[PDB]
Amino acid sequence: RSRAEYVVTKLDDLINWARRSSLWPMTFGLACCAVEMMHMAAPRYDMDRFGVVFRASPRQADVMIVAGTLTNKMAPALRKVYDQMPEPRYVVSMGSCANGGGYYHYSYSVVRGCDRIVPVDIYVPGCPPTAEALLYGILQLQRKIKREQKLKIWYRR
Amino acid sequence: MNLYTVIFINILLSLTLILVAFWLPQMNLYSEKANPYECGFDPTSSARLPFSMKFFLVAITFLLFDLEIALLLPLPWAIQTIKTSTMMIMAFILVTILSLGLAYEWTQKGLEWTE
Amino acid sequence: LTLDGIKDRVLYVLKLYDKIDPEKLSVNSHFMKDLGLDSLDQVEIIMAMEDEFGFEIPDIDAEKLMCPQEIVDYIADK
Amino acid sequence: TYKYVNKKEQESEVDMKSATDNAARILMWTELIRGLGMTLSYLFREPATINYPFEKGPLSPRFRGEHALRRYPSGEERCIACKLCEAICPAQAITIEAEPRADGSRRTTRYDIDMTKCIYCGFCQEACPVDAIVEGPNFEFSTETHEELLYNKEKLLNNGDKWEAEIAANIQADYLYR
Amino acid sequence: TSVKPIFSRDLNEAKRRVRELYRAWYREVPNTVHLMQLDITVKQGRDKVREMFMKNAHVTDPRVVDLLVIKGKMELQETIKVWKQRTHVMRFFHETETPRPKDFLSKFYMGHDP
Ligand SMILES: CCCCCCCCCCCCO[C@@H]1O[C@H](CO)[C@@H](O[C@H]2O[C@H](CO)[C@@H](O)[C@H](O)[C@H]2O)[C@H](O)[C@H]1O
Ligand SMILES: CCCCCCCCCCCCO[C@@H]1O[C@H](CO)[C@@H](O[C@H]2O[C@H](CO)[C@@H](O)[C@H](O)[C@H]2O)[C@H](O)[C@H]1O
Ligand code: SF4
Ligand code: SF4
Ligand code: SF4
Repeated sequence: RSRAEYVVTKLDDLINWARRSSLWPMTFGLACCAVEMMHMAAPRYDMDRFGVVFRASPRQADVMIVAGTLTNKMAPALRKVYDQMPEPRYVVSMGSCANGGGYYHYSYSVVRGCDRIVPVDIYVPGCPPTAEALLYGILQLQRKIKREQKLKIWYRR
Repeated sequence: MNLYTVIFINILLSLTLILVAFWLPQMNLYSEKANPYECGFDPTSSARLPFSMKFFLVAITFLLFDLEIALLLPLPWAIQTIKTSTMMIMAFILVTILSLGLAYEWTQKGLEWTE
Repeated sequence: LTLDGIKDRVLYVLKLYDKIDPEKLSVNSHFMKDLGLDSLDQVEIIMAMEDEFGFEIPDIDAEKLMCPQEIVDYIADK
Repeated sequence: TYKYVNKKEQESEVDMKSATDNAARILMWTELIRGLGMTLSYLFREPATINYPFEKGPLSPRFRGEHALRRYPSGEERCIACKLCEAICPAQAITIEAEPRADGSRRTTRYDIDMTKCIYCGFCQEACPVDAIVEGPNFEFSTETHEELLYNKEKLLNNGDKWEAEIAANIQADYLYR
Repeated sequence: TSVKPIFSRDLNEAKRRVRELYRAWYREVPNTVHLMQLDITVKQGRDKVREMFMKNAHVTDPRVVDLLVIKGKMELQETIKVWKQRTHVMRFFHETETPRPKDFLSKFYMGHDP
């Protein structure tokens, strides 16, 4: 390694830290799992103290939290709003329905896991996961973002 | 010169932030990303079609009321006149007729938005 | 009402219609028997006439215009 | 019995006093000031936020979390492949195969739980006649892939070996209610 | 063989409704291709309409024809209103589906299904 590689590595940390520290999820919730998402924003857990702020516009969002069941009728709309998030963007699959169809896995009308529609960064189990379990998954996304090495990889190309 | 200098710096700072914001980030342009937003479904028409204005009468009343205040903004210089009684009557009459105009439009339901 | 001028336009439409072999098309060539079309082909042809002559041909009228000639008589009788 | 929520229409005459009180309320925004008082009073209240993950939300011994497969105190597996949990599972999240073990024991060769089908209902642990399958207390097991949530028997037995000390103590606290 | 009609008393009256619906679908294709920005020609859209109508050309019962037209009018309505999305309209073309071969030998090689 070299001082040019050291500088690149410290810059990766800085840009990674900025995206860790200001994760703005879309105002986007599908079913009962969204109720526990409200409880993560509520005072006991206060997601906003970690820097997590809902914004309704996909253009102003970084994270999609798929919080509930994804039906076939809903699937194109979810794909649309994912595509309209500017990058870098992340997806958190929350709950059994989003994770793999859950209680409705065998239904004619249900997508068996949102990871058939969008890429998923974190899978949060539970039906619903508790507000705390969701918060744990959000903090696992932050640590994943902490591991991104995009500038180091650019330098070595 | 100073006012020109600072406003140019203000323009200069704003344009630099725009250039940074457009040339620093990684891009990934594709059609679905750049299509107009409408809550996940496609728009059914252009946003350029007529959009009805229900307060159009208040809007053109505002044009006249904005020239009324233009007639009022010399008042700080006008109160320096020797002809205090004349100035006072002119200002009182001007404000009163504007009030009567507003009162008439109010009672004609001109401030109610159209349905 | 411009009886022969109409006929010029009608046969123009049928030539554009690909399913009709352009040589076999004659003013008295029945669509089903001669040209060997089918019911929905005829519906598209009358819709094409509706475009050129700029007026609505009801289902009851259009069901009869079974070769190029009757189209001409129908149009003139507008 | 019923009550009116908005029938206060005993229309009365107005004194100067009440008309002025009404006038002051409109012109000086008094009820809007009471709203600011309420939000001000919260400003000086201690917030209800806990310092997660150094602090945690309270839970109870009944909490339904990540599944595990338990043992007897000897180390022998409790599960005897009866398939009652599989039959009752409202999500068909459980898949079981069994055969006679080398020592003739009735034991499973497959015990899978699709954690992305499961609804964490606890019906399996009610149905188990031998307290073999339980939902443990763990709720912090989010993964980075879908495949990591398709638990097989080895995973479920490792969860049992990982969490038995807490699982045993939670069962001791609740089993008399069961 | 005595049944209540729905709308049409005979297959001839039902054929009249079929032709009306076909005209409505035929006129709609260019507006739909334009408004939904579909990556297909207008000719390709009208050929698909034709193929969908001929999928039912064998039906003789006037009541079944009545219900096929009723459903065809509904599908037209959700297309004109743009309730259907592009994904929905493009579903008619099966553009990611490898069609099942029709000969005996190809099916014999693939698997056990007839
Ligand atoms: C006198 C004339 C001189 C010669 C002129 C040659 C001009 C050729 C310009 C080539 C395009 C460069 O312009 C840039 O291209 C990149 C990748 O190529 C694309 O940029 C973006 O979109 C594509 C979409 O898949 C991604 O692959 C790419 O990584 C991303 O950065 C955009 O299209 C544009 O940002
Ligand atoms: C239809 C529209 C109706 C609205 C318009 C009504 C306008 C009528 C205004 C009546 C008030 C005039 O008020 C009048 O003010 C002037 C000064 O300004 C006073 O004038 C007094 O002071 C001035 C100095 O300013 C002295 O020079 C003067 O000798 C003395 O009379 C008058 O004593 C008073 O009568
Ligand atoms: S996973 Fe459970 S809680 Fe979440 S949406 Fe599905 S049924 Fe509701
Ligand atoms: S908790 Fe309920 S859904 Fe999950 S495995 Fe047990 S019985 Fe099945
Ligand atoms: S876990 Fe319990 S209920 Fe399920 S097969 Fe084993 S013994 Fe039977």
